Amino acid sequence: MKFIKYLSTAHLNYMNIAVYENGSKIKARVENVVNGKSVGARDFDSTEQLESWFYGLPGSGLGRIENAMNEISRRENP
Amino acid sequence: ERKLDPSDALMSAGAWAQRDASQEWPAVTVREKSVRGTISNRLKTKDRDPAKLDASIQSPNLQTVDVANLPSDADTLKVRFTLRVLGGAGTPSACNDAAYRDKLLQTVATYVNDQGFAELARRYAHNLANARFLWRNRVGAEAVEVRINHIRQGEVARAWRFDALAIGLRDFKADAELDALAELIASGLSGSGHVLLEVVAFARIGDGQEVFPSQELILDKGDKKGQKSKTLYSVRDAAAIHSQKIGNALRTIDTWYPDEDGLGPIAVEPYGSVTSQGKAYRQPKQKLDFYTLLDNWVLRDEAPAVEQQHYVIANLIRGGVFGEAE
Amino acid sequence: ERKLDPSDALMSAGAWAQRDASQEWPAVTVREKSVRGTISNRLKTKDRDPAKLDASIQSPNLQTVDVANLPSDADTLKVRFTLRVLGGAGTPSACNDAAYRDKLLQTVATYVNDQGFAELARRYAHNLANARFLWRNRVGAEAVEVRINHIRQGEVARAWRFDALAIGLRDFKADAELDALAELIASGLSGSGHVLLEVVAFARIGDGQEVFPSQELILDKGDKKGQKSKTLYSVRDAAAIHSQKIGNALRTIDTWYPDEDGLGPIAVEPYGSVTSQGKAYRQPKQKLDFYTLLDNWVLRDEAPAVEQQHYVIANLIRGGVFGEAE
Amino acid sequence: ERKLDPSDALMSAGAWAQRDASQEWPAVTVREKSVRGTISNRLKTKDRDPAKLDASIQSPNLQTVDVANLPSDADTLKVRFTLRVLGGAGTPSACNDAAYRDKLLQTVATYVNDQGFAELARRYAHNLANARFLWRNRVGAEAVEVRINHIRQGEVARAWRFDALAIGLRDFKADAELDALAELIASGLSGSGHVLLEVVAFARIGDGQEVFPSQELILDKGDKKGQKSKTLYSVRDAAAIHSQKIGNALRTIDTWYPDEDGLGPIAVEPYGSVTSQGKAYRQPKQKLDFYTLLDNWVLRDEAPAVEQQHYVIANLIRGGVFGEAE
Amino acid sequence: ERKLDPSDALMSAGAWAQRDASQEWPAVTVREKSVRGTIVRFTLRVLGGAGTPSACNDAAYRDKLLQTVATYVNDQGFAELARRYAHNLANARFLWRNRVGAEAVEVRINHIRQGEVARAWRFDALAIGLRDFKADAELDALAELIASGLSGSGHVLLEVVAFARIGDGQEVFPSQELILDKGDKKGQKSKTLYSVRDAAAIHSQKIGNALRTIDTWYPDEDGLGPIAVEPYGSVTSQGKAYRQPKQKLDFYTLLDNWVLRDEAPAVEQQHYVIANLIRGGVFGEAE
RNA sequence: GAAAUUCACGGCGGGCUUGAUGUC
Repeated sequence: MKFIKYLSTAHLNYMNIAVYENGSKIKARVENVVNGKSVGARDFDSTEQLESWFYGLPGSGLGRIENAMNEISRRENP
Repeated sequence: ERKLDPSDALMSAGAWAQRDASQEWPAVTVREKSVRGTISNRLKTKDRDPAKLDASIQSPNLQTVDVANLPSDADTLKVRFTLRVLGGAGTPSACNDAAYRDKLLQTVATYVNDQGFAELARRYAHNLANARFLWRNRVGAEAVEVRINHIRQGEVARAWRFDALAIGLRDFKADAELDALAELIASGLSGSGHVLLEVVAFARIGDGQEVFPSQELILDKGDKKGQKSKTLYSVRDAAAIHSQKIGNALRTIDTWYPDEDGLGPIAVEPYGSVTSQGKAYRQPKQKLDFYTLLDNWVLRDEAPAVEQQHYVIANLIRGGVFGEAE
Repeated sequence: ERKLDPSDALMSAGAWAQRDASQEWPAVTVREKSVRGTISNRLKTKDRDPAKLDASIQSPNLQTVDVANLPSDADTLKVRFTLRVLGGAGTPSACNDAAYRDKLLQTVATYVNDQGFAELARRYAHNLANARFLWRNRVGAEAVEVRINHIRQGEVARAWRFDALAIGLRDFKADAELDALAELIASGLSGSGHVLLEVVAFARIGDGQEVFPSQELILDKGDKKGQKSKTLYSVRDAAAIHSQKIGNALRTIDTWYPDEDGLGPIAVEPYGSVTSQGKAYRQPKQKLDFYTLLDNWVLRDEAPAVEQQHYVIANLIRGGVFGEAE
Repeated sequence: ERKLDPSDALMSAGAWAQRDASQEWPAVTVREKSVRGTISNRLKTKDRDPAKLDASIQSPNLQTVDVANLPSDADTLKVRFTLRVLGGAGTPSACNDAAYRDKLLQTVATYVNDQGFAELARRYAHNLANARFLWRNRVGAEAVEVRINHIRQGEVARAWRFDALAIGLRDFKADAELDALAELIASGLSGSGHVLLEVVAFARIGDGQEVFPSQELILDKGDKKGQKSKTLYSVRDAAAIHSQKIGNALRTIDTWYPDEDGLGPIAVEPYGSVTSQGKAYRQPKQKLDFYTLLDNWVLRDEAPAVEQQHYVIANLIRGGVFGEAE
Repeated sequence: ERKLDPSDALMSAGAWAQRDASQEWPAVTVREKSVRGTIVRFTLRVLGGAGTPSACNDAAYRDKLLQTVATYVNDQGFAELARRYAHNLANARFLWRNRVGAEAVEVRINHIRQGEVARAWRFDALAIGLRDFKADAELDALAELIASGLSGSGHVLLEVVAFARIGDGQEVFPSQELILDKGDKKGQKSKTLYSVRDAAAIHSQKIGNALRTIDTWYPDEDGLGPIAVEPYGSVTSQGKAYRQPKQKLDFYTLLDNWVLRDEAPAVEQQHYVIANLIRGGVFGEAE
């Protein structure tokens, strides 16, 4: 549903943040680069939030993808 | 009369031990005492994407960015050592007696029947060629499963001891043996007649084996793996966990027992293609096939529903009894 | 009829070994016995800021402070020794036989088909020029990947042994060879005809290689690295982990196998620019490009969807079969 | 058309080696074979508090206690030897060819453009005075950075070998040279024309250097240091870790490469004050200044945003190309 | 305008070397070639020995770091003020006339038989700068007018202000007594008292010898300043930032006084008034 | 009370940590 770009070379798990927008919110469905089986996502405000907390998590480079994935994956948002 | 059991169990006689990957050099073959064991080092890989995609309804900008990137996960890679060319396999499997002596008895009369059948297929039918399946189609080292591909010289020294003292002693060459058929070999009959001295309650036999692939230098292996069920959240980086002994490289008993369960050429469909593992419902985990389906009457859950009241299997008994040697 | 497999697997024949960085001097070249191995020394750096700043909504005061500041860190970067000018590369890759002999069989009839295709591209099509890709575009030592830049003299002695006894013996000069094209060389045909004696089940061949860059003194290298996934919390100081053998400097097998997978000039777009690594979906990890995209019909996941029922590839077979030499 | 790369990389051609602090005596200068190397001793010091206080909101009783006390610490600090007056510097830097030959190609057409620019600033513009920056403003041994202060006689013998055999041979006196300007010297043009024979792909050149400060007796040095990030908890006593080679005293490559990167008098503001290190954004780590700020159009991240479409730099090209000699 | 630096550094010009404890006999004084080094004194050797070749560096305020280059130009202007305007006759006469009296040989100075100080100097291997002294014939609370002391201090005038490269190979000889002990330089027991726990005073060694390290030695030629706030002739303290002697745990020039080295350019860099306490505000920058 | 989870896949490219001090 209205697919957009990734977050910076994401697997190491055959997994990704896989950002793709909703009509009002934005879905960042942490999912497979294979079959399409996903784990839980998170819907929120725009790229001006997305990069802002995505930058805001610890880790160096690939660590931001990593702690990002464990952050989305223990989700609050249904 | 003599209805089937609501609860049956049979002990896995002729069970097996673990493997001891440790590395040595050929013509230093006989000096297996301090053969240095190998540990699953962790390498740290990057990748491309060789996987197919569902191609039904997808945005193309998915896959164009999918194939492009790095899926870079770290992989625990067991590696050989630097100058040691032999492998090493200390696998002391031991045979247990009393082939149909159950663990549970929902009806003791049914147990007495099945023991009568054990005297039928034990006193009436013999285990020369049964143990010649367990040797002549296991000394050819399907034992060393994935590492069998292009051995330099697969030396199989299936030794045996009373005690600390080792007396049962014989030498082989698994590369000098077939892996689709069994052939008449005298020393193979020494080992298989020795297992005849094992299974049917004559002498306690635990076969300390020394199997040596003399293959090559520092190459990888195909050693036994683990799982990622409820361990891929705290790790998420290793995705292939090799199971370890104490500072060593396992080949676990669970792959190893279908090296000495892959016998039965009494499969329904094939002829000489498939030396499958003789099991209940005869399923090989690779091909996802069911030799002896429900529709055939060749089920291990029907061989006593036929034999326990009707006595007719006629030499498919062997793959209906080695269903109960597990 | 003969639908595609839900489960396929093919064994990586012609696999490779690890690398042995150890340092020597030229004209002491032949005396490679006690060539002293190299260990990853650790540096520490003060990082400047070459990273291009974002220009969406940012400020020109932050770059002042940050470019003034130092985000320093340490890097485990390996150094040559003091007076040793040669490098050293003991890489004994070994070839496995039976190029399409699968590991899994979702349909055995499909396996019989693919083996028939293996007899087609093996008995019908030959592997003279295939092995001349694997030599004439790998003896030119793309092998020694990042260190190839301005070698003094890259000596490639691809040796081979029956046993401990070494008989397969030939000498080269990778600097005397092209790295965008392959040329006709007689001894290159000795080695590639030797790999013809390897791949198609004739003789077990594991090529103990001795590759020597005679480059310079105490300079750095480009040796194989690791990752910082769930190791950058307890460390946070090293940010480039070089993987080690036992007291040595690896160049791992994972970069090394695309030194002998970078063959195919059967790419869709380019002509002589790109000697890419022949893979499923043909993705090079550097350029993030997808030669043989989905939109082209040049997919390795479509070459048996075409060839297994339709028999038409016509000499792009070679980069559709070396997709299955992995 | 021809948009900028989302991923660029350029290999550090003309890279450098490590340093070899080892001590000798002048007029025993030529006999550098067994020149004994130096090991950074651990001085252990007690000190005052020269650090200024924060002066915002502080009770005055604290600092009386503070300056009254001793915050003593160990500090690993190297000492010269007893009777050896020369220093010693074996630094064999080697030049790599193909100055703009990239490592990554987000657009191969952009790569072809930049290679065209490399033929422009290489065939069109010459590297006589570029290499005369790299010699005439580096033979004056900014090389030996902190030890240059009051050398008795700084002898610079930038030697060079084909092989083990040394042929490139020339002698200097860095104290007989300026360190704010470059002057016309014939042998300096022999070395810089030799680097002209290096950089632009003519001959593989790794310059085994012998630089000798004949300074004084047992004095200290300014040798290369380390860090205290996640090592100051288990130690907390040493607070200045000198990095070591194998039983020796490093001056690491990271300070050393801005001895042969401090060239550019093409800085925006100054005239002859500042011989800064030509970098992306042109930041010197000492003064925390940003010559070529964002507000000026003199950015290395704007010189191809201007030159790749607009072709106008006009001899500030040199400090926009030696941005890509790293 | 011209705010203070967030990052300052100044190189320790006029630095020093290590010491060479090796033992000799008086009237065999001149034959210092094979004077046997010590690892207690030796049995029959009565002289000590001190080869300490300190060397002077030039360009007294030439910084290492420049948080503002204009501030650096200011401070260099001040260096021309206290260098061209103010002279270093009596500054170097502190560094000789209150260091030739061998506070150099610190703890061993107690009851020397005859402390001979031969502060030699060489161009090269060739030694030309040559002068002889007697530190016991000199005061250690005051400085007196001596002609050869002005030869050495005028020689350091030829050193510090960029005229000639001078590294003074010294030969200082205490002719004291026989096999007695010393007060040689020590070490520490931080994270070495667990594996040892038996030695509790580690003397630092040169190669088979007895150090007196540079860290005690540089406050033999930093103990100058009689420009201390409180005392008069009692205390020849070591001129430092905040002027703290490590013995007495005192802070001459406390924060409450305006005599701080971290306030002498906060005053002088904008206000130009120190008036001959400059000397102990500049030798704060000769370190 | 007894089950083979697999085969396999490039991670990299650069970097002035430095400036000076009393062992109780």
